[PDB]
Amino acid sequence: MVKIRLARFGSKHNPHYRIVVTDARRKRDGKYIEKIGYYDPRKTTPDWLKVDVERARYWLSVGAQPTDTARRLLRQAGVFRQE
Amino acid sequence: PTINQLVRKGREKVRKKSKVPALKGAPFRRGVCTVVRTVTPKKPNSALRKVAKVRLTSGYEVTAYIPGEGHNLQEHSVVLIRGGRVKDLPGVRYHIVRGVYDAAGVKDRKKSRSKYGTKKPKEA
Amino acid sequence: GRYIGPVCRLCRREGVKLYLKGERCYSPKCAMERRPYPPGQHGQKRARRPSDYAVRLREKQKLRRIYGISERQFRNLFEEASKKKGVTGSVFLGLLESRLDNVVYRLGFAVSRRQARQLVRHGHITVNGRRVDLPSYRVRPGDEIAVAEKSRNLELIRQNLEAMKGRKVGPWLSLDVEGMKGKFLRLPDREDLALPVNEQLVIEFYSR
Amino acid sequence: AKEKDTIRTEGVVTEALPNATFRVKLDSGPEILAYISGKMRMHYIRILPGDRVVVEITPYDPTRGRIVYRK
Amino acid sequence: PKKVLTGVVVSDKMQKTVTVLVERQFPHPLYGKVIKRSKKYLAHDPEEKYKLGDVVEIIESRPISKRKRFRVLRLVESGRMDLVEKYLIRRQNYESLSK
Amino acid sequence: MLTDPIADMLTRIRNATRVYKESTDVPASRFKEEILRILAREGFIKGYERVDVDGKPYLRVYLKYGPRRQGPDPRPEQVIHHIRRISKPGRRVYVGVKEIPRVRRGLGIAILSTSKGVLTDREARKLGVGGELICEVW
RNA sequence: AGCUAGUUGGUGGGGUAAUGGCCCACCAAGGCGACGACGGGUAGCCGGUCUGAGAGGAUGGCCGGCCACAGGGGCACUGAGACACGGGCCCCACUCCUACGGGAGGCAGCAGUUAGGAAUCUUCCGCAAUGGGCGCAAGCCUGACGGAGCGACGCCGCUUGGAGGAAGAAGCCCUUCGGGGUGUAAACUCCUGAACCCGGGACGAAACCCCCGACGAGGGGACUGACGGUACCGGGGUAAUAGCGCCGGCCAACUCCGUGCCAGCAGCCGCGGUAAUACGGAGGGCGCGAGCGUUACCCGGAUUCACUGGGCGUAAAGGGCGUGUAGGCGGCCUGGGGCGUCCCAUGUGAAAGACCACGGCUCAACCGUGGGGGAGCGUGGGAUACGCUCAGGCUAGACG
Ligand SMILES: [Mg+2]
Repeated sequence: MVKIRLARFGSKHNPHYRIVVTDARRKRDGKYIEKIGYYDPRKTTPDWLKVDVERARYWLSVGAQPTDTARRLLRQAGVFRQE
Repeated sequence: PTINQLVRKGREKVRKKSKVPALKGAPFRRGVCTVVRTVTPKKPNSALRKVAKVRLTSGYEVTAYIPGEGHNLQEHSVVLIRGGRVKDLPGVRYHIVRGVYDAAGVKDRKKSRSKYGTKKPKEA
Repeated sequence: GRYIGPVCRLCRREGVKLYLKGERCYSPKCAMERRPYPPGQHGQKRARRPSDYAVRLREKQKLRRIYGISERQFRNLFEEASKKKGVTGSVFLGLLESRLDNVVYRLGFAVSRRQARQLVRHGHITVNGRRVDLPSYRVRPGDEIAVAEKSRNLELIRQNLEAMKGRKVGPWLSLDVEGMKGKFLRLPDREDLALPVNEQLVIEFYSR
Repeated sequence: AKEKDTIRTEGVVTEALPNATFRVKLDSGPEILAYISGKMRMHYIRILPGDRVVVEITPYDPTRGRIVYRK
Repeated sequence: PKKVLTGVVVSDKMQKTVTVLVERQFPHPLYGKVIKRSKKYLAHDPEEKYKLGDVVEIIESRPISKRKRFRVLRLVESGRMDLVEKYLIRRQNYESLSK
Repeated sequence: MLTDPIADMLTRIRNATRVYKESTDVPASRFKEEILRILAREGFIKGYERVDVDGKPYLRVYLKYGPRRQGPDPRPEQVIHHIRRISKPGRRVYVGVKEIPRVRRGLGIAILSTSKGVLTDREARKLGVGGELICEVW
């Protein structure tokens, strides 16, 4: 399954996540196809979420299923706003 | 030589000769000893220096120098070897470690102790 | 950690008076004035002409001593300077001065660099609102350095402030005495600093 | 520190070995590699196989010594 | 695109098959010298069409045999012993210098 | 075998410089002539022309030296201090435009064989093209 | 130094998701090779890591990719996918029970035990985050992972106080007996208040779920913390671990006593055989510092394998010469081609790292964002000065 998912990139206690296009059966850290967004849960930054929306949309169109958290993030960013 | 020549032939990569067959690149090798024999130095030097002939965990049968003004070393005493060439003594490539295993520290060695494995002066 | 211990001995060794005690290091008492010779059993013996390397090393030590710094830290700073664009010399000096403790000292929030460092450690010093407790801190242009509210009413700090009421602040710094503040205006250059040291020598020593 | 165990036993010279070294049959017991002492070297002293000489012996190797006493 | 090569027909001693010596002219990475290195390539001739001494155009292909991965696309220049002949001489020499 | 012509020419020039001679003949070539022209433009030589020693095309290289210097070793200062064939037969050196050497840090020059003709280093840079690094002159 | 007989190619077939000597029948006798095969050794490879001015060199830990193997070997089956790490069959090797016929195994998963060994961790808690799999879903499963524990194992941060304080206590150590050192160091005064106790106290966690809305978008809601009562803040609050190397030269730093070529130090030159700035100790110093040194290894320095950048009359080194094969290399002029070569454009060069900028953790390490580079390689075009290559000429080389 082609998936939009997160990947741990940071450190112990300070996590950082890459919103990403990859196959299901990789490492969560694995050689992913495309970097589309990034997430800081600790909102330490004024910009904690920014995703390239168009790319994400394209991915979705192709067949990429977002993960629960990933999906939520995308929603927050506004990739589903069909208006 | 010439460029063409070089391409034909190749540059001989200088391989470094192992100074120490303590084997494997084992920084320390433990071993059981045979004899505590004292041997004479070289040509401008004269003394009687303390050498232990060691069977090693590497399976080497090498000659190792004992540092230390007063030593305790015996036959089947279990020893550790660090290496380091002794300039006067031939056959010797090895320093026995003091203050470990069965090469106990020099008594009242109280200046450059770290080399000899002798504990801090227990001051009171 | 830090040097810790007999300070003016170092000064004596180096030959140039250094202001690590702050005061007394101003009084006829830094031992430098009536005792110029280096510490030890061989102070009043003929000092043999100093070697190329040796002089450089001395210089390095002097500079390091000035800032009360671990050698490793100094090395790191040097490396950083080297990495960065421009004259490795002046930039290095700026970086050294950019240290929080040094900044505190040169704002006359303390008499001693050591004192300043101590103050920084124990939570007496505010930088732009947030109190920082690590003397290594990088102060950069347009940054404000204040005395803590818990610390404003402290005796020592008050004394220091009084001492600095009229006492000169650097052409890169601008302190508020009565609001107990201190703005950083410019990166402290070689020209700005009367440092009794030659950084070129240090650089030479280090490039090995 | 000096280990005081530097043994001072006497001996009949037995053999001319090369390079100022001498088999010296001890009066106590065995023959040992017994090189000439530095002092002796300094003051000439040609030792001959057939002299009474005193050897400085290590207890770690009592088969190796150093002639201290000429004649 | 599928790989295009230029070489010399060196052998016709096989059925439906021809041998092609590609010569390649390239710099040494370390020494900075142009070295005429080469390789042989076993090529498919669906006709027995091409003859010894022929300069040919070689295309990368779907495999036809193990160690046979190329079809000859087209003939470029026909008949030049000189280049073949060097190779032959080399081969002969290989026989000699030995024990 | 007169194996490299450019190199030979360079050598001849060097020799001439060493002995303070006004001129050497070199065997003729278009390439050689072009190189000479470039040198002249730069300022290393008084100039050149084609002449016929034994009815064979040859090229005069008119030499250039400094003033009669004072003291021991009074001999004039050499205009060309050094010249060196770099892209030798068998040793064909080739540079990209970012890899053209600043020969003597903007004082000496290097002579380049390129698409846009036989040209100097600065000129090459200007015309943003690399090539065969024939020779260095300082 | 030659190697090859399913070996190299063919026809026809099998077998495969598919090509193919993968296999099989038959025919042909090739195929590779010194432009280094086969044979032996060594070895996972790389993105990289260190070093280095760079070119290079070594190495491939962790992290990322791929390969390859799951006691050793062989084989299939099933399935989209395996010749199948915690599936199967079979043999060997091995441990375990056996009512002797036979079965059970596989930690190169986490943890740990044992062994080897210089040397390497807790039979830790959790499904909270991320991710995985199943499932409508709840939810389960999860030694992936999150974290804590141990080890200064590395890097980074901080503390072992600061301000005063003698023309200079004591103690220790030199001394030319006057003095000098340790050293403003201490002691003592002032000030702060790591430790430490109490008070609170997380970010990380908003979704999946419910309902409005069509189960779409959108909106409101609730559950949910291993780390962890930790980070961190608020109050009080004690001056509160300094160690190691060296001290002849390199190389920073000198005196005294003991010792007497001995005991010893040493990485090299070497010091020591009675006045040792090289030994043991003591002061003094100097360098680092919660580390410091030793050893092992690698690079450097070694421009000591030299491409950048070595040489070869005598130092190592011109083969005894000749002819000659491959190979390398090549005069002048004209034209094409444009392979080299150069150039532009773009594709690619994943991320992480390494560079620059900013941002976050009290700084930094560490990490996040953004950007550039980037050797090399592909594709399209261009350029012909220079190699190459074809074609023609020339007489300065060569040959007659
Ligand atoms: Mg003795």
